[PDB]
Amino acid sequence: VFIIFFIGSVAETNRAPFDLAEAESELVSGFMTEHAAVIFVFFFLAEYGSIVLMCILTSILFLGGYLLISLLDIIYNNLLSWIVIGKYIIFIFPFWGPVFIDLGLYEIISYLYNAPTVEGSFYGLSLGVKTSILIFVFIWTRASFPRIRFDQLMSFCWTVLLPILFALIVLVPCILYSFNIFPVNISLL
Amino acid sequence: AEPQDGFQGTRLIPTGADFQSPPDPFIDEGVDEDSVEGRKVRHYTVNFGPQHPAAHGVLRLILELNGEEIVRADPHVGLLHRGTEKLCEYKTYMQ
Ligand SMILES: CCCCCCCCCCCCO[C@@H]1O[C@H](CO)[C@@H](O[C@H]2O[C@H](CO)[C@@H](O)[C@H](O)[C@H]2O)[C@H](O)[C@H]1O
Repeated sequence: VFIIFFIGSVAETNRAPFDLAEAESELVSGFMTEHAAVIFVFFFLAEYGSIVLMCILTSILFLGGYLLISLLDIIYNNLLSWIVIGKYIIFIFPFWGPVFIDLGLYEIISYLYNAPTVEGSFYGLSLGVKTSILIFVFIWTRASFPRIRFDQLMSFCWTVLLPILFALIVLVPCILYSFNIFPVNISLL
Repeated sequence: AEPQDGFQGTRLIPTGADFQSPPDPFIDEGVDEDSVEGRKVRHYTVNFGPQHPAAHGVLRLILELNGEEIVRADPHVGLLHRGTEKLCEYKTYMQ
């Protein structure tokens, strides 16, 4: 479903390799008339902003969104020699007795982690890193393929992609019923 | 006695349509009414060129289209005819 969504999201933005319809205008202009998207930055900011927006929404739905895989869970599982003297010994094979400064670092570090500014920052750097990775994959796609003819993109949508999607529309709720996994639709989370 | 015999048109030049021969009938491989079959369809012409790449710099090909498909393609060339074959007669071989 994710791959279909990303491919659908390139075709939706009119981006290459799905841009041959709007591409053929420049080849038949002739010797008497010309285009109109000429001095306007609007349809360029409308275009680039729809690509960025299709990357953020793609990340919201299939990647974490703003979810950073938190390493603070891993350190809890590994560390077992909690010490009140600030030594913070670890029960691991590369571990030792750390000399982290309670007065200088641990008090400061703990406070900055719970700050409203810091935690918000990481939530947006996560969403930003994920949107940027997808922005790369749009640019990489334009530089990797030739163009598809309009009839061929139409066949891709209507005789390949949508049949698979409607097949998955049947199957997915059928499995969610079979494993008692229908979520509650009340305001939780 | 051309061009003298051609002044009065006493001779006609044997065109290829004179020497046309019917196909052999045996081994030969492959109307108006109220129906819409007799109806005709209009075509529209399209001026293609010049494309961005350098090689197809001066192409003005005029296509006749039935919908999407090409009915007849008429390239108009000469947009880069510079008279090379004539200028070569006024130069030495090395020139
Ligand atoms: C399914 C959920 C979707 C959620 C996100 C929805 C975002 C919708 C934003 C729409 C904004 C306008 O949408 C966008 O408009 C611009 C300008 O018309 C189009 O861009 C167009 O003009 C530019 C030149 O200026 C061309 O390079 C481009 O090939 C052409 O298609 C984009 O093809 C279209 O995607």
